[PDB]
Amino acid sequence: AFFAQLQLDEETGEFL
Amino acid sequence: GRLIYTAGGYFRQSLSYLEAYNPSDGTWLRLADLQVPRSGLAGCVVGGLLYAVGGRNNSPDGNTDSSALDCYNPMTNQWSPCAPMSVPRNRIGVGVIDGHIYAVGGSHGCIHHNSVERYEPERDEWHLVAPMLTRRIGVGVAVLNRLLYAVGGFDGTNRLNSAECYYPERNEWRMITAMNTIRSGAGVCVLHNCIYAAGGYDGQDQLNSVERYDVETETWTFVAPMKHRRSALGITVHQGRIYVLGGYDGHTFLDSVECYDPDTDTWSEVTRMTSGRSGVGVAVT
Repeated sequence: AFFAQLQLDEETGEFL
Repeated sequence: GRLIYTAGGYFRQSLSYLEAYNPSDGTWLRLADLQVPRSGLAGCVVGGLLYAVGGRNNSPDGNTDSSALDCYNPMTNQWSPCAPMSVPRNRIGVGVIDGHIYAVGGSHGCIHHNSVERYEPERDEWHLVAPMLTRRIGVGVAVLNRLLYAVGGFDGTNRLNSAECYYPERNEWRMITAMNTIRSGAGVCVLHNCIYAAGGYDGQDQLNSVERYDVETETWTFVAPMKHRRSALGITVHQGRIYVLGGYDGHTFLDSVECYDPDTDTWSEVTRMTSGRSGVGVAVT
């Protein structure tokens, strides 16, 4: 609900 | 000859690529796109057909975890939708026994699954089976002597060195000897009756080490390490050699394909994918 910044998955490199 | 098929993966978003590598001539061929982009999927082959199972579509429009199962016929270059799994499974592991596909573990949102289900292609139906002893995403799966193995992964809190084995006619899981190395997101395959676990992530670094399990000695032994440490790699076996494709190493997405020759215990880099990517599904037919 806050349009939070994406976080890095240290294992796969994806940003979620 | 048989080809190595790589389907989906991630690089700035989940991808739709399907490409086939011919190890006898080094060529890559681009084939029909996945109907929906996906990363964190798995591939397997039953009766000469390629299946893409699970994963997620993580795009700039937002993320949807996939319960999908899709079938590619290499003779026709056509994808056909099949019956979906009971639940989405991102970072799934699959294995095939008696022409049936087992879907193991994976995540849906924050849920790290212990559950397991079995697809019968002739009926187009999925059935749930007993769940694992441990929730495992980024789980490596392989089949040896008609027993299914769930190796390493991430339970929601810890990265795991543990492994467990499923006995279909008992519909029962048991723990086996744990790996030497904690590995989440390794590539796991069977080669010459031994389960190999290559790479992964231990909660701090990506790994280039590789160890193999022998049912006869109940022991995990190290073999030559890969040249490039990697996790979320695809892994497959083509004419008695292991190939690992892509992955992520904390700094980059790998396009590196490394090949393991068990007769010489050595790795070489035999090709590169047409772009670096992690979380592919790969199978050989």
